[PDB]
This record gives sequence, structure tokens and C-alpha cells, in this order.
Amino acid sequence: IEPIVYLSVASREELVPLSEARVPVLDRGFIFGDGVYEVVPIYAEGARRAPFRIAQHLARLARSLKKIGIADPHDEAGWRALVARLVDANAAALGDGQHAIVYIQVTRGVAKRGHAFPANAVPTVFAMASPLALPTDAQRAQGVHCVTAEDRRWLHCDIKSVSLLGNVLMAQHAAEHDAAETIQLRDGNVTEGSSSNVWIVKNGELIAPPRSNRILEGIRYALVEELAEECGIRFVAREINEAELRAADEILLTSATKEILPVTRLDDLPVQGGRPGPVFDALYAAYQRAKAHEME
Amino acid sequence: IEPIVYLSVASREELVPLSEARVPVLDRGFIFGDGVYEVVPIYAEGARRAPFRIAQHLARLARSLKKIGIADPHDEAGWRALVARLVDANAAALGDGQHAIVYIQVTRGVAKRGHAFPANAVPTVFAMASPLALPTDAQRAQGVHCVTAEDRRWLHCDIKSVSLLGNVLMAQHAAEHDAAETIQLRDGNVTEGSSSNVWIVKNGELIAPPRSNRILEGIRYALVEELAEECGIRFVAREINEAELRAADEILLTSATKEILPVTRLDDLPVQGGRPGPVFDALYAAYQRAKAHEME
Repeated sequence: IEPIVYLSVASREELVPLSEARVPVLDRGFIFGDGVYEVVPIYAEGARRAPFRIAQHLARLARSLKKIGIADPHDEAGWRALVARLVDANAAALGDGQHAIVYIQVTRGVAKRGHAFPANAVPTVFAMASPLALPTDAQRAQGVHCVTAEDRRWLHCDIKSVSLLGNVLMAQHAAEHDAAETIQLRDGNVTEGSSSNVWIVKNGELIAPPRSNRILEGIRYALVEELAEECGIRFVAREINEAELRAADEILLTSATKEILPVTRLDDLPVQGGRPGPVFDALYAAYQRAKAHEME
Repeated sequence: IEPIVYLSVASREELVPLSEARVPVLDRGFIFGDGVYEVVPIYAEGARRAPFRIAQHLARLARSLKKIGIADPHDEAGWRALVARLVDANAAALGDGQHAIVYIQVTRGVAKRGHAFPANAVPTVFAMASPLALPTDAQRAQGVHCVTAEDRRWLHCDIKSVSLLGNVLMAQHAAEHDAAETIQLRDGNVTEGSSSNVWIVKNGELIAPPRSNRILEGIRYALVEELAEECGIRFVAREINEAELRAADEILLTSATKEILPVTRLDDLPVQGGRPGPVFDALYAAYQRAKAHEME
């Protein structure tokens, strides 16, 4: 069964098979990377599918839109209804028991090509629901490999934008090095991954960089704060320099698709003893409780 | 008469009216800004249209493609033939005497959404010929206004990429300030405009920043070097700090669509006496000779 996607262009909307969904070539999403996006995890219990932290994802979408001057085309209820309809439309394509991600992209729309904002732009909206494969048993048990690289991205990383060539290059770098992610450093301090946030553990304390324009605030930033408090784990927001990263007791990744994931090799060297640590274990369990609590 | 555009997706190519040209929603140009582009000026003498410096533009296209790992889908002759066919196809839409720009965009193609390079990607190619309005008599006589801003772009500015949200924000900033361009500064030194290169004149000498990953090497960089030598104007490649920019005798912009243009107001203050200077005049005349010489 083919995925069914949502597409609205020039205020004309459709729900159609993926193979039939096409955008005009002059959409500024295609020409200028002029748009923002969200990825929302959708968990299945049999035929029942429910989003996780969708209020917080939609609040970020609103922030990303405002940051680049695109008017938000739906209220929160409207976005929620759109996502629900899209997920429902994909019940057969996904199948019972199958988790999903909902991808939402909003661009400034179609106009004569010119860099400044076009007068009276109508935003384009694209949304898709596709299967989500969470990190496996094996990956949680063994942990994953990350490499490091210099952060050469722009300085508006607080916007979740589709101008993602810099992130694409870092993801490809990771893949070429048999790694799940590239941990970027700027001025010798950790920023983030190509599509995940980075945490370390040192002497029983959970540590993350402070919120800033070098780092996208993941929906998991607030969540993991909550989880650490629940678990009685001290959380410290603080710059992490390269030495501190390499000497960490644990290194963790978070994202919508990763949940929380232990990093047990860094640039081909084991992280401590090369196995996931107890803070990962506790936070991962707490994440699963949070999923059950908020959705069931 | 509607513009006719070229589109190749998944190795299937067409020449079609603009209104009929659409790309699949999962093209990585739309999803990830994962692509590069060129803008080539096409000058008309009546019904005859000819590209200017197209060899150099195509060489840059090849460099941009290689820099992000996309295989080049044509040899130089193939690109030249594509451009010629496209311009011919648009003879009626443009009309006699009408200059054009040819826009060429190449993306990594359509695939399941994932940041790393997809295995066996077939690049998408989009090309359009649209009317070019050069800066007017009035603009050359009076000069244009620029504003300055901090350079918050990424650090691979040597790639002419379509991940252009950062450039879009700077172009919009300029428009909001009744300005033609935003001159960016990084670490207190001039880099470039949102879509143009920046030059100053001080004590009869032409000055531009050095080639680097903070600045796209315009096709006009080599050209203007040639023109300055022809005119007996000393050219110096050197960092320009903010003070030197504001105290310049002349400030100039170059791009395919601007040719060379004098900047006579900077952040709402006159540049010297607020009128275009003699180095602008000489270089502009030399540019026109170069056009006549290389194309006629």
C-alpha cells in the first residue's frame, strides 16, 4: 500500500498517493530552501496510533515559522486535526503495530524567483506519515558510534529549517565512518549532531550545552530535564569542551526518531568501557514510562 | 507567452510550460536544500541571444557539484547545448531585444527521506530562461543603497548552494531598509552580499577580499581583475575592515544580474560625496567592452 500524503499549494489542498504529489518548480522550498519543518513521533499500540509531545512540536513549528516571517497557516487544533487525518489515511499503508513519523514542512510558497520575501506569499504545506523504525534492541544494548567534526553550519541553528545541505554533509560524513551521527564542535565546545542533541554524563551528573543559536532546542531537551529529575539525576547545563566529551562516562543522543540512545564509541575509541551506562539505562526506562503515561 | 522550462527527474526529461513543471515532493532539493545552482546572463541583440562567460559559469557549476558529491550529468558541450535549446525555446516568451538569465539547478534527486546520500541517486536538473532587467540608467547614475549586517551564514560559502534561507533573510533585510543589498561582515571584515560580491576603492586602488570559504568566488572576480588591468587600475586583494568600508572612496557590487554597480549610500549615509566615482565609471565601460568583445 502506497503512502498517502498531504499537500497544500497556493491554498489548494489534497490528500493523494505519494507518487502523485508534486510541487511547482518555483516553490521557494525547492529554489531557496526557504521553509521549516517538524518530525513528530507517532506510536502504535495495535491499530491505535498516538502522537508523542505533539503540543511541544507544534509550539516549535510556530517558533520556526515566526523566526523566518511565515504566517502560521493553522491554529494548534487545526494542526492536530491535519496530523490525525493524515495518520488515519495511512492506517493501511503502515499496518497495525507500526510506529510512524509525521513529517511537516512549510515553505514560503511559489513566486517569481527573487531572494526577498514575495508580496502576499501563500505558504506551501507538505505532510507525510511514514514508518518509524526505532533504534533496535541491539543498538540499545551495544550503543552506537559517533564521529566528531568542526561545526561549519550557519548561526541560526535555533530555526528547524529545510536549508539542510550542511546537515546532509555531516550525516553523510557519519555514514562514511560507520557512525550513527556526527557530533559537531564549535570553538572547541560541543554543539549538536546533524539531527540530534548531545548529552554527556560525568561522575553521575547529566550535562548538556546551554540553549543558544548554535543548537536547536530539541523537544527532548525539556523532556530529558523532566526524566532526570524523576530519576534523581543531577542535570547541569554547561559548555562541554572536546576533552570533556572524550573523557565522558557516558555520551547520549536524543531526537524524535532516536528517543534516547547511548553512544559507546567516539571516533573509533570506546567511551569508558564501551558499554551503555546506568544513566542511559535509567533515562531510557523513564522515557518509556513517559510514553506510556502521556499517550495511554 | 508562458515561459518554457527544462526539467529532468529520475532520468526523465521534458521541456514544458512553466505552469506544468512540478517536482516530486521527496526531491532532496525540496526536503533538504540539497543542490547547487548557476545564474548565467544571456544578452540580446535583436533576436540574437548569447551567453556571457558561460564557460566560467559551467566550471563553477562543476566545482559546486563536486564539493557536495553530485556527479555532473553533462559534459560542457552538453550543458551548452541544453542552455541553447532552452533559450531558443523561449524566444517568443522573451521577445526580441530582451536580455535573459538562465537559471540552472541540480539536486541530489528523489529518495526516501534520510539525511545521508541515498544509494544510486539520480540528480534532478531544472533550468529556466527568464527576462533579465539590468540595473537602470538611473541606478547607474545615482548608485544604490546598501546596509550592513553580521554574517551569520554557514562556512561553506564557496559552494553556490540552494540552501539559501540565510541569504533570503539578508535580502529581505535589505528590502526592508530600502536597500539593494546587505553587505555582510564577519569578525569585523567584509565578506559579501546576499547574492553579490563586494569591492571598495581607496586612493585610486580597487580592493576586494581574498578568495575563501566565507565568500563565493563570483564569475566577476576574474573578470573584474581583467578589467582593472585593462584600465590601469591597481587591484589589491586584502581584508577590508568595517572602518575601511565606511571610509571608502567608492563601494561596488558585482553579480551576473548586476554587472558592476556603484554603491553610493551605506546604512543611510552617503559614500564619499554620494555619487558614483571614476573607478566605477571606468570598470563599467570596460565591462560593456568585454560583453561586446566576447559575444559579438
